[PDB]
Amino acid sequence: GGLTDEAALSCCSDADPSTKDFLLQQTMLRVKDPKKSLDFYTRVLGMTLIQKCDFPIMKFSLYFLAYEDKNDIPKEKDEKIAWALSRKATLELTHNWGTEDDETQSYHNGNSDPRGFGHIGIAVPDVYSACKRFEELGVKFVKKPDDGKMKGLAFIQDPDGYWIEILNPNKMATL
Amino acid sequence: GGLTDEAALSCCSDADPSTKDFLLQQTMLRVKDPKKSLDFYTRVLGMTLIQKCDFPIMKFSLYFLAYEDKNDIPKEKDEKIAWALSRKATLELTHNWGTEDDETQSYHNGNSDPRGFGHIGIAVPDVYSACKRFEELGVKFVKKPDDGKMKGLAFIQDPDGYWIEILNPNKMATL
Ligand SMILES: CS(=O)(=O)Nc1cc(NS(C)(=O)=O)cc(-c2cc(-c3ccccc3)cc(=O)n2O)c1
Ligand SMILES: CS(=O)(=O)Nc1cc(NS(C)(=O)=O)cc(-c2cc(-c3ccccc3)cc(=O)n2O)c1
Ligand SMILES: [Zn+2]
Ligand SMILES: [Zn+2]
Repeated sequence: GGLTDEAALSCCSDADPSTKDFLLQQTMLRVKDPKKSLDFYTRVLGMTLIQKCDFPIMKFSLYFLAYEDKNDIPKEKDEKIAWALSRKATLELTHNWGTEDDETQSYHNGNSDPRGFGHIGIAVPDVYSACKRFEELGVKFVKKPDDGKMKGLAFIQDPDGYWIEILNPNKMATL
Repeated sequence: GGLTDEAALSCCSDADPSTKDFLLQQTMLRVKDPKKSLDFYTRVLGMTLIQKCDFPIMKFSLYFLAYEDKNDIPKEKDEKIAWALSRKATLELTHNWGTEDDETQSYHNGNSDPRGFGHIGIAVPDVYSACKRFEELGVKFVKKPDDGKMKGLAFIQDPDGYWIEILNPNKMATL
């Protein structure tokens, strides 16, 4: 069975003062091809590339994507890193160099064995108009808004096959 | 081997106005034992349980954790879900009923084959003092701040073994 509301609450503690000012900053996903992923997250989902970091010795790049106004990106290099890495709710895309040329390589989306991570989710004003546009742009759907039991909730996928929930918090079905 | 800054920006499109109110709302992780996870995220990391959702027919519960003040959680039941699911940067923890009692069962953290998801990251005022507390609390580390390729950043793990990065944005430029 599931936990009762009371049982859940008994497992929770109040925020220790040392965790003052902690924020949830990033979620990292590995991406096979950064060209494809950048196009998807910026053109399809409307996110902005706020920081790109390269590490030539270690042969990887990090791309930080966020719902931020491109005009708020600082001009100076050091000021830019501090700003981008202090934004709430960023997506960190990791490019291990060479993966895009390896035909036998792909990443795993966590939705088949072995499972773990499931999805990121984007809150939108209207699930139907958002998905209508996704269809016109040829986006791959795991679940269209009105497919199955739960109406008004969708799952799409990115170029690596990671699932992205599309939800309207104002129009969630009753529990 | 990686993209140039210019090549990267050439794959970026400006955010479509139809996307202007979109926000990155949630990252979903499956959890074996919700009691242990709730303890970790609230007591260790200082998050707040902002919404619990139970689905008795589908035999799962969702736990939404965020860095929010519990006083901002609305009184009205329908107003609550709309508030909780419109917060940026939440963690959705999924309990599939029965996993806590099954010895053969565990989730996969994405950092060994097959890889995909990597981590969530928490921005903190002071990586070293946060980690000193984590050690005191018996937290399992993947990377202590002064270990590994880069100093000043840490990785810890949650009860399921999911990796959590601990970073101070204001010192990232100088690592
Ligand atoms: C719409 S569905 O039932 O066919 N699929 C679905 C699946 C999952 N996760 S799971 C059990 O790992 O597969 C969560 C949800 C889900 C429900 C809800 C939700 C919350 C409150 C009311 C109604 C739905 C929020 C949310 O973020 N997610 O991901 C939906
Ligand atoms: C510090 S370490 O090299 O020993 N570990 C480490 C590992 C990874 N991921 S990866 C390529 O999958 O192994 C990212 C980072 C990392 C660096 C940075 C970063 C950004 C700007 C300046 C310095 C570090 C940000 C970030 O979010 N992450 O995750 C650090
Ligand atoms: Zn990271
Ligand atoms: Zn979800």
